[PDB]
Amino acid sequence: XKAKIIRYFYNAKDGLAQTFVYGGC
Amino acid sequence: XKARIIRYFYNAKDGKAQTFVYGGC
Ligand SMILES: *C(=O)CNC(=O)/C=N/OCC(=O)NCC(*)=O
Repeated sequence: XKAKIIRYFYNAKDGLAQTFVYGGC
Repeated sequence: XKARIIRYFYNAKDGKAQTFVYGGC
């Protein structure tokens, strides 16, 4: 692995989810 | 550096995902 770490705060509501990810495996 | 962040924005059909690209390093 995944050439992209993960950093979000979820947010379903119609299927939403602020996904602010940062580079990095 | 603290740049290069794949700032994503999982957005439901209500809109259309999103990503603010502006990494400098
Ligand atoms: C319209 O095209 C809706 N698009 C999406 O919902 C797509 N976003 O997916 C972003 C994703 O999978 N990011 C993975 C890394 O965190």
